[PDB]
Amino acid sequence: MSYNYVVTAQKPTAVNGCVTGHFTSAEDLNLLIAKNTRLEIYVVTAEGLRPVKEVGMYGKIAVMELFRPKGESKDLLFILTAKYNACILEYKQSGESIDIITRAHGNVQDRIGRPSETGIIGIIDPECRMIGLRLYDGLFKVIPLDRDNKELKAFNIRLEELHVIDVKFLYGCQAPTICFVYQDPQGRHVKTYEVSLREKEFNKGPWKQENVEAEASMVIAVPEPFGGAIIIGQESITYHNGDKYLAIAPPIIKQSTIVCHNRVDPNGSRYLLGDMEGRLFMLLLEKEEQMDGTVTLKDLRVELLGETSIAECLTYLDNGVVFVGSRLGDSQLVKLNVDSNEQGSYVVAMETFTNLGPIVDMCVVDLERQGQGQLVTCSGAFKEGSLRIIRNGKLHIRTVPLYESPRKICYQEVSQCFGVLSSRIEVQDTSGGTTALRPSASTQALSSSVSSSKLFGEEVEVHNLLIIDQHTFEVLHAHQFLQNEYALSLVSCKLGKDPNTYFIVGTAMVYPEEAEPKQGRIVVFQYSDGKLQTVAEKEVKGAVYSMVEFNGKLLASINSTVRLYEWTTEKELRTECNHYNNIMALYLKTKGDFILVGDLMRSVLLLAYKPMEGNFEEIARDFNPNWMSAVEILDDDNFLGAENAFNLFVCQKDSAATTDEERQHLQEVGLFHLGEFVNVFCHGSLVMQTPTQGSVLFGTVNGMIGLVTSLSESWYNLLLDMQNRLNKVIKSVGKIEHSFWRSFHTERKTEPATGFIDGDLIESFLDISRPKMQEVVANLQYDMKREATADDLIKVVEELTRIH
Amino acid sequence: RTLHDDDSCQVIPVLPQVMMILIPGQTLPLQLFHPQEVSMVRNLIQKDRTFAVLAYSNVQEREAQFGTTAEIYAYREEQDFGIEIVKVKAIGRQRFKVLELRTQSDGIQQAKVQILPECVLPSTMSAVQLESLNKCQIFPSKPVSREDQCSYKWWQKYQKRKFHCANLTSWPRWLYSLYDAETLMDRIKKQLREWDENLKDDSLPSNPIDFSYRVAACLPIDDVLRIQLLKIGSAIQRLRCELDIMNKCTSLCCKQCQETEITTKNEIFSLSLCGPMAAYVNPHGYVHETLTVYKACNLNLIGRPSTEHSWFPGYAWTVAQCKICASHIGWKFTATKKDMSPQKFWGLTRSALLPTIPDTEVILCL
Amino acid sequence: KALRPDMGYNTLANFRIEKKIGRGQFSEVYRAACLLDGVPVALKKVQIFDLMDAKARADCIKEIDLLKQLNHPNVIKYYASFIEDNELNIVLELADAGDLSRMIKHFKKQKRLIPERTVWKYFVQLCSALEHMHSRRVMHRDIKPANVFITATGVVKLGDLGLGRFFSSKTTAAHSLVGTPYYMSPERIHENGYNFKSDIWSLGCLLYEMAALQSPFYGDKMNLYSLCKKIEQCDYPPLPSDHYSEELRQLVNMCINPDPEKRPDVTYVYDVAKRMHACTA
Ligand SMILES: O=C1CCN(c2cnc3cc(CNC(=O)[C@@H]4Cc5ccccc5CN4S(=O)(=O)Cc4ccccc4)ccn23)C(=O)N1
Ligand SMILES: Nc1ncnc2c1ncn2[C@@H]1O[C@H](COP(=O)(O)OP(=O)(O)O)[C@@H](O)[C@H]1O
Ligand SMILES: [Mg+2]
Ligand SMILES: [Zn+2]
Repeated sequence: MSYNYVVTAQKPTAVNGCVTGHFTSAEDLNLLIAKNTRLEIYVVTAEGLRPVKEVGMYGKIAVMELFRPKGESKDLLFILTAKYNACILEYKQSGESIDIITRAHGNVQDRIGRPSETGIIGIIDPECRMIGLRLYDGLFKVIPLDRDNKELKAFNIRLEELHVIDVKFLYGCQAPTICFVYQDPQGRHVKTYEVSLREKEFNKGPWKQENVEAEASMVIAVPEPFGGAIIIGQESITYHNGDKYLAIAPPIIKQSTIVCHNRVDPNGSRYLLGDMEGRLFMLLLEKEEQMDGTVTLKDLRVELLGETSIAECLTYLDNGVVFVGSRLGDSQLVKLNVDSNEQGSYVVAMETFTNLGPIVDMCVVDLERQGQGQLVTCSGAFKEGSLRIIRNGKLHIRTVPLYESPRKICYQEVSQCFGVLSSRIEVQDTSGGTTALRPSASTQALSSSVSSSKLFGEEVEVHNLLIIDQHTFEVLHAHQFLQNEYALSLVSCKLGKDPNTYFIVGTAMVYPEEAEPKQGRIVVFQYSDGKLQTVAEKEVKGAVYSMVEFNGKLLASINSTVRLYEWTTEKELRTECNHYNNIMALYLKTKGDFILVGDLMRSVLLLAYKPMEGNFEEIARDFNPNWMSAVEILDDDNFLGAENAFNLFVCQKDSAATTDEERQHLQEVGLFHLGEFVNVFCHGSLVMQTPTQGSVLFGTVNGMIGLVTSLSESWYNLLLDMQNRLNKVIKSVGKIEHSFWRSFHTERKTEPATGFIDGDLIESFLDISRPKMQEVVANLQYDMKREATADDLIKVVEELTRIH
Repeated sequence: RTLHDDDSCQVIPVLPQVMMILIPGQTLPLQLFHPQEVSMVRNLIQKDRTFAVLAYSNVQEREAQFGTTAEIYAYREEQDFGIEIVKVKAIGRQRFKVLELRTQSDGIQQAKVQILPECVLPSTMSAVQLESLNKCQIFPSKPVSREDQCSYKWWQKYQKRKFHCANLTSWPRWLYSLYDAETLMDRIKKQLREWDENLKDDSLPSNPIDFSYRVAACLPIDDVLRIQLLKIGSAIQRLRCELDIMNKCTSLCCKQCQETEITTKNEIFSLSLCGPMAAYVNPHGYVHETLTVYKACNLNLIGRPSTEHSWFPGYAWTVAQCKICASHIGWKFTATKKDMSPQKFWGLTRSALLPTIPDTEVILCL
Repeated sequence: KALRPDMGYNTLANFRIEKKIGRGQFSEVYRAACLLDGVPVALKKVQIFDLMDAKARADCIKEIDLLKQLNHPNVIKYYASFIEDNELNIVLELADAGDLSRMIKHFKKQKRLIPERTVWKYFVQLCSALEHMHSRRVMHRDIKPANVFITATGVVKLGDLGLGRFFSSKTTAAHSLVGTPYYMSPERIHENGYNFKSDIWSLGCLLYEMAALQSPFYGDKMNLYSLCKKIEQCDYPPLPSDHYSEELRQLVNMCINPDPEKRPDVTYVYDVAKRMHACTA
């Protein structure tokens, strides 16, 4: 039986949502940010942002909106998690004690439901009378915001439109109304429905305009005096208010799709619109003079302000300062210098906040040889690409912006440099060739080359291998690959009887006509005297997804084959043995002579290299169909993986089995809903080298770095009973049980967690007060078994913190 | 027709001597002569019309572990001779795991079975679809682009937008398209229209679970691969395996010889509305899933051509067998009239063929 | 009407007898139609439980299992065999177009000898059939013009396979021919077992009947005492020189030899037949 401990070394840094209002006090302007499972509260000041309180919520914050019921002095916050855990929270501070209470709570998941394609949408009526949640197709959930609604009793109104794109509660409505853009085989259309709490029927709204843009994806409720809604597609911005239907197609917005928005003025005069390329535009609503009709929009204007990080969300604060909640790169407070003549408005970034997500690939290194490990990651995507050096000493982080997508990374100790596969997007130029969009690591290298092997506007992805120095981080070399060649894998290792360490790259010839890759190659490079040299080349009939040094030999996965090459004295990759399997070998991990092979659909197996046979023997298989992102070998019997809805699982080889059926089947001995999407696993530790054995770090899409370690049965059972006692004492945010949050979850099922210990909940034992520590350690046994004291278990939890 | 619930255990009668692997959606014509089998069907008409069809892995032995439920959609009783001949047409509905086999005193078997669930997994990009891109995730349905399309142009834009979030993960957009339900169905449609020339999306299903089971019935595959496709629970894995069979197993050899090539994928074409493979019935109630091919090799004609019970009217059938092991493979059909195109073709039974990889040295993957 | 698909070719239920086409000394052949696929077959029923003892039944059944495994175009393939209603049923490839005995009888009616080019055309096909059988160590034991079938397209197929080997002759007779091949070899006069050399004697004697339109010991068939003595002494009229070649006639004299060891193996008979067929065609 396997037992593991998962603790968060670096909290998720990527921002998925940001909101503004008056949460702490009516006279305090707040900026609340959602970094997946955490919620940060800030006060807007001339000095930027003042930190107030960060809370650890047991759920992925899917909806986050502020609202003030009539009578309440300050705003309340509504949070709906990925597992549909709805709740309304209130800020409460008595002197110094800051605590976020749960006014209302509940699980609004319907008994049977069809989850919508445009995700979870949560909107609140301007008068704080109901919460409209569009979770499933054809069912609009309504939660009345009554005085005694502590358990959030909800009802669904049968909506005829199934493929609804976006819904928002309109302003300038005597009776509540919801405007939406829906799609049907005839096209995209706009329609309004008056929401009735008494009759529970969607009454005919004030207007409904048909034949809107094919890409109409966003809806914005315009407040009084303007009223109505703004619909934004890709190439046009429209405004609808029954009698009025304006539509503008400026050429400055047609090059990219507008994907995020935020209101600047409470009256709706100015709006911010961010696009996929990180550009920021200002949408102005010009108001015309009043006889008695202040509800008159004269004209719409769009002005490109400047280039900001790739914005997931935007939030205007004060003095032209806008928080840019970026998910791909560093979040940032930018100043809009509109205060000149209104003609030339430019942006100036004023403060950048570190974001390590998406962590695509990473490697543990020791550049200073001080014992303490350093983690260098391939963070960011597109212009937000970067290499982040995390070291423990509270973790210090240095950023190296690449301005292009880093894909893979490896370290070469002999030449003091890192191998980094990266990709840049070049548009198909007017002359027929290709032109780069912006300067980047590959184009601004000290030395650069193109592979000499020979075996309109469309975006083209160009892959390159970067040899970056370990101290200065300057791009020493940038070897560009062939046309229609996708670099997939990269390793740095010594092979055969050759003392030189080589950078090996596995590629796939990707053509749009070829559905599956029928061709690819393994290129061996040597970096000596400041320059990279193409040493060997081995063409293969398939894609080289993964490679690994296996006992001084190169093991590689080619489509559905696991081949082993032995480096000859003539510097050529000669084949030794093959293993053709029923799986597309995507993941490859090795420990000694054992090999773990995996699929994108959790179809995994374990092979073993037998020198007597000179070929691979299939040891065990486990074909449970479910999506995957990464795998790692914990030990000869236990193997870790990550599956579909942010889960972690462990499969074990049944060694004590008698039959071939039982020995050839890996038993699922571990399950845990992590809440993060794991892209990479790496053996190593940030601390210099206990109740633990092994150290497996992991990188996620949200920029969270975690750590998994094996424990004995006695430590596991002690921490499992201690975990239950801590859970039944700690006040969870939104009254969400820890058991439910960490229970394995998919759209098919939600089973309890097993073989895993939530290290974050175990470390919270030192944060709780002494009277609450006595409440937890009461009647708990510790090993002869004696009654556990608070002081002895404080030392055990402190030893668990010393690993990260 | 209401279908059974998932993982629910059902006690249903297994029809005797039906040694075949029925696939959900596949039609099963049957001719019954025994009053015990006829009275069982008569009582099933008064109930849910559902019986069991076991997938016997071993022919000689009763090694049956999986199966498929069959709902009787049409009943027909004849009293032409002293024997009340009852012909019924059934349709497969759900797969099952055999829990118990109870042979009754009247020879009819009763099988307590667990209904297997269909593994419906969400899109791979659902776990990493950004909130800003959720709103622009749905593709616009319009007759100007979704119909009369270039196909090369539309599928490029489909991959770019659906798998845009592949930059967040450790894999490319094209890899996610290999495990994509719509892309795999499109790739199978391309290979299937080559054989079934007069085919359209109006006949093939839209759902990937229903599409994969339809493809398994159409494909000329032996009982070994037919069991393997039903063992696969996920439709993505089933479509990937089916498409790998279509690309790798292009040679159709004699099952008895194993190394005697009879025909290839390129020779497959259609002359029936059902498709290239169709389940015809002979004058004695035997069903033959015959594949319609243009040319066939290593086959000799035995006997003289005949016109009685000819499945293709206006074509004289002649018995064909393997030139090496003399095992029955099919029948050669020659046109009676000169203008009737094709001039000559072969109808090969599925039970006699074996899909093999062309002569060289690979496993079929999921 | 019973139909048992699971059994296949191993039951009477899946076959309908069209008409009786033959009856051997120890067998009954019928032109039957397979009700599963319409393949025309020759259902050969043999009453093994009536006169064959448990040991002779087992030796015959064991040999029939290996005869199904045979694979040659010029040999009648044994599709399937089964015991039903105390009767050994053997399913064979139907060859109702004719046989070497019918062709020889037709040429006798027209008063013309078969051309030597046509003789080697059919002898070379039968030599390949016996070469494959002897390579797998299988004895025919009854090579005769009736068992050498010829299709409408001119393809030769050796079949039936001699059952006579079980031989007993329980009557108190001076000489016996029941349960012996068409061309009885001298070793078979002593009522001893069979050997591969007996098939060479029968093959050689068959080549004689192909050339002279009569068995080498035709005429003596009436008086068995002279026949038994003439087989031992190999006293037969030699083939005429003015009609056939020296190579054809010397091969007959080599195969028709009293000492089994002096008879050449099927390897050399098939090699000579291939050389003669290549020259004549
Ligand atoms: O186009 C196709 C492809 C081939 N095919 C097909 C598939 N499986 C079969 C099986 C048979 C079996 N039946 C027979 O062999 C025979 C002869 C015969 C000849 C031609 C048509 C029908 C019949 C009927 N009989 S009989 O025994 O009943 C009549 C009979 C009774 C007594 C004495 C003598 C004869 C036939 C066709 N089969 C089609 O069905 N159509
Ligand atoms: N395989 C066969 N196909 C067709 N006819 C056959 C076959 N075997 C025997 N016969 C016919 O049966 C008759 C001889 O019966 P058979 O049992 O072969 O006896 P024998 O070998 O003693 O002559 C002949 O009319 C012959 O044509
Ligand atoms: Mg015989
Ligand atoms: Zn064959």
